[PDB]
Amino acid sequence: QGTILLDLAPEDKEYQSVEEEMQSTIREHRDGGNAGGIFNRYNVIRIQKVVNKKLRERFCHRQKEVSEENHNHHNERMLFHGSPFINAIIHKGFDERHAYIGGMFGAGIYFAENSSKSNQYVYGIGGGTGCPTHKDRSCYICHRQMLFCRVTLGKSFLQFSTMKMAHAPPGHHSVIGRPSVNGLAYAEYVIYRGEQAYPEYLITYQIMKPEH
Ligand SMILES: CC1(C)OC(=O)N(c2ccc(-c3cnc(N)c(-c4ncccn4)c3)cc2)[C@H]1c1ccccc1
Ligand SMILES: [Zn+2]
Repeated sequence: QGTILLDLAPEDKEYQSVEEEMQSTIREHRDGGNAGGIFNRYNVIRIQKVVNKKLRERFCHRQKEVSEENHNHHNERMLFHGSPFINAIIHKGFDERHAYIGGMFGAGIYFAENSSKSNQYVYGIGGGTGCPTHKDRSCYICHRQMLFCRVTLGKSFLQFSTMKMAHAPPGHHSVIGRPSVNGLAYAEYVIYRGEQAYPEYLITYQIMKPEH
């Protein structure tokens, strides 16, 4: 009972595959690097597979209900997630009860294909006040954490804005906020049921300073 974190050896193919997806999904943001920091590569310090029997079962049960409703298509995808609550998530699983309508966000759990997008949220909306110790959004000292999870999207509802939503629209199971020239630059993937995502990998890392 409870979660078991298993370290992967950097020689393991799985490890290598998770780190390349993360390093290669780094993009520039019209941020000036304000939110997530200035860098063009990560120092992956650790990758652990999150093993939890109960969470895997809740996940598989919900995936069945979604397939039934989506013509036997659960439409699963591997996506990143960044937030100050990773440690609670890896233990109790994703919980929609901690999501609220506010700002540009609705009351759901947001995910991203670009790890640099998830990095912007590791310390809070807009990066918050940065790391706890140095209150620096571009801190190269403190260790950050993000999750590469399995996400059951089922039938997604394509929109431009994700604020104002409490649940997926009728007949749907997830919402996708898409690129608008006066809105998002990258797609946002939202679920309103924590059981629709399984935190497969726990990534410990740091952003590295641009080399001179
Ligand atoms: C914008 C937002 C909706 O995007 C997310 O993905 N958020 C989010 C909110 C809440 C959780 C969450 C999901 N499962 C949990 N188990 C816990 C959690 N458990 C115990 C104590 C504190 N948090 C929190 C995960 C993500 C929200 C978020 C809010 C603030 C900062 C970063 C992200
Ligand atoms: Zn720091």
